[PDB]
Amino acid sequence: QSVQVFGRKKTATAVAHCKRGNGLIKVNGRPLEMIEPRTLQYKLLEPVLLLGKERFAGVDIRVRVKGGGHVAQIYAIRQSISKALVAYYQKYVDEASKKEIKDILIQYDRTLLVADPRRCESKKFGGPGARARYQKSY
Amino acid sequence: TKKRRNNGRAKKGRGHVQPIRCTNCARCVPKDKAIKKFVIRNIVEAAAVRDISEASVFDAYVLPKLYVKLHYCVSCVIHSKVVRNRSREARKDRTPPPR
Amino acid sequence: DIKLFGKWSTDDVQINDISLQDYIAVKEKYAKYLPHSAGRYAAKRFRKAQCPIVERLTNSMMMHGRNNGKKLMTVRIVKHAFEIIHLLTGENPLQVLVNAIINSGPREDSTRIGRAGTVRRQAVDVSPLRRVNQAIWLLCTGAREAAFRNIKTIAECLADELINAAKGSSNSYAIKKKDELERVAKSNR
Amino acid sequence: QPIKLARVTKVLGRTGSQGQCTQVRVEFMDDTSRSIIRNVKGPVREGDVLTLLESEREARRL
RNA sequence: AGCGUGUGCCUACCCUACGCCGGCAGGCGCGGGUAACCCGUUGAACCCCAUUCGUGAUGGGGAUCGGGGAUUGCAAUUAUUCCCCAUGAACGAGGAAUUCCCAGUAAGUGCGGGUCAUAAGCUUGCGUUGAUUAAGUCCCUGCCCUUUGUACACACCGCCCGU
Repeated sequence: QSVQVFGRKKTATAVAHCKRGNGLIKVNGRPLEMIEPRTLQYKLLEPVLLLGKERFAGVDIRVRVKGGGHVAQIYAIRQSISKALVAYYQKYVDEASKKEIKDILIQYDRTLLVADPRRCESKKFGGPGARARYQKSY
Repeated sequence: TKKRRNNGRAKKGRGHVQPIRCTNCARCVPKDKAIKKFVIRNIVEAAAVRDISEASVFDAYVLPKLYVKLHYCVSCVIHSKVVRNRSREARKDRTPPPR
Repeated sequence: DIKLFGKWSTDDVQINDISLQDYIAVKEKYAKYLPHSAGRYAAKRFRKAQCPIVERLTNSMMMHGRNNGKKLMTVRIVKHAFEIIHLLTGENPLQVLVNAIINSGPREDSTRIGRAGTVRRQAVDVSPLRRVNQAIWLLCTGAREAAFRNIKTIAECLADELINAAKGSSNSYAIKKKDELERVAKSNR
Repeated sequence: QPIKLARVTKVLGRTGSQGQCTQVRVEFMDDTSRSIIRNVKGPVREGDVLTLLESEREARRL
C-alpha cells in the first residue's frame, strides 16, 4: 500500500514522500549550508561524508516543511532523514543495513525519537499564574 | 500522688546520706539520688589517635584512658538528656541501656 | 584520510591514558554535533554537573534578565570563531582545554558554625560533583553580578573562559578568591 | 596532601540549623580499605570518588 | 501563537472581511458568519534586524508634557478614544517590616472571557521567551502519631499571688 509517516517534531513537520527520483541534496529545497535563519545548518552534512555519491542517486524525498520554531523544525529534519534511510533500507535490501545506519544515527544522538513533553501548565486560583500566588496581607 | 516507690532515690534502711555536688551546676544532691555516670574514654580522640600514634616515639604505646566520674542532679541530668521521662509503666524498668 | 570526526585523529594522537574524563564525557547517546540542544538540567539534582563543564561554562552564563536562557548566545560563543581557531592555532589544539583548572580547581570549602559566631567555617570537601556545583555556581553568580556592563562582552567571550574553564592551569581570578577562602576553610584541621 | 579515592557506602545526612552540611562513610578500593567517615556535600554518585587529599580529616560528629 | 467569543423571542447594544484614502484602526458603503464554513493562514506585534554604541550618561533604554487627522460617548474634565520632534528620568540591585515561588515553574510578554457600548491598571484563563537556586531541615512560623506535667476546661488572650 503506502507507508508514510514523514518527519515531525514539537510543532513542525517535514512531509517526506519517499520514492525513486533525482533526490538532490536540498533542505527546504535550498542548498547544503544556506538556510536563512543560519543557526543549525550543519546537522545534515555529517552522514553523506561516509557512504559516497552513488547511494543518493535514487532516493527522492519530497518534503513539505511547515512550522515555526527552530527546535521544532530543526531536529525534525534529522528525524525525517533517519526514517527515510530506515524505510529505504528496510524495504529494498534487508534490515541489517538499516540496522547499521540506524544504529550509528540513533546511538549517535538520543533526541530524534524523543520529543520534549514539557508544555505550558494551567493557571490556578488566586495567583498570576500556575504556581505564583497573589500577595497576602496581614 | 506518690510518683515513685523508692521516692526517686536509693535510701533504704538509713536516715541520712551524705550529699555531693552536681558536676554541672554544683547543686547539693544526695549521693543515692544523684545520677552517676562513669565515662572511660580515650585521652586522645579517634580523629586524633592516628596522628598521635604516628608521632609516638614508642611503637605500640597503647594510649592512656581518661576515667571521669560525673554526678548529675535531676534537672541537669534531664537537660543534658542523660535520662528522659518515661511512661508510667516504663518508669519501673531498671535495666540499663545496652550501649 | 582515515581521521575520525572533523577535528580529531587516531593514528598518532596519543593521550597515554583514558582516566582524564572527569568533567567531559561524550561517548553515548548524549552526543549532538553542536552543543545546541535546548533541554533541561534542573529536572533532578547532579544534572547541572552532568552538563559538561565546557557546556556548563558557556551555557550557565545565562543570568540576570537580559540573556537569561537564550541559547542563540551559547551557539554564538561556541560555534563562531572557535572551530576556526581550532586549526588556525597551528599548534596542538589540546592546549586550550588542558590549560585551565588542574591547579585552579577548588578542593575544599566550608559551612556555617554554631549558634553564635561567624568568624570561622567548618571544613567540608566533596567528590568533584558537588564541588563543581557549589564553586562554579558562586563563580558564575559573582561574575554576572559584578561583571555586568562587561568590556569582555560576547562575540569575543569564547577565548578567556574556554582557556580558563575545563582543566590545566592556575590562572583564574574568582577561582583565586575561592582558593584563598579554601585555604581559610582548610585551616579547620 | 595526596588525593585518595574514596567510595561512599552510606550517607549519614545533613547537619546545621536549617540543614547545610553533609556527612557520609567512605572506604578505599584496593588500598587496605578503612571505614572512614567524612563530611561531604550534595551530589554523591553511585560509588563516587571522595577526595581524601588528606588522611587526617575525619569530620567529627556532634 | 492557543484558550476562546461572535447577530431579529423585550439583543433594532454581535464578530467583522473588502472598497472609503488627510498617513494605515477609522463617521460612509458593500458583503461573510447562528460558525472547523466568515472575521482567520486571528488588520497600524514577540524575541531577532550592519538606525549602533569596540565602552557605557551615546545612538542605549521615556523626565511633566504641545500638535496632524479624532474609533464617534445623554457628561468623559467632574474613569472612553488612537505613532511620533531628544528640553534629561537618583537612568545599571534599595529604612526596621514583610509576600510568592521547585521546570515549561518564577519572571518578562502579549491575547481572549467576565464585567460591557469597543468599555480594564481587576479578575479569570491562554499561549510565547524562559531561568538562578534546592532534592534539605525543624532554627523561625505552624501542623501531625507518642510519652510526660498541669492548680487550665471561658481550655495559656487560662488560672492566679501580694501593698
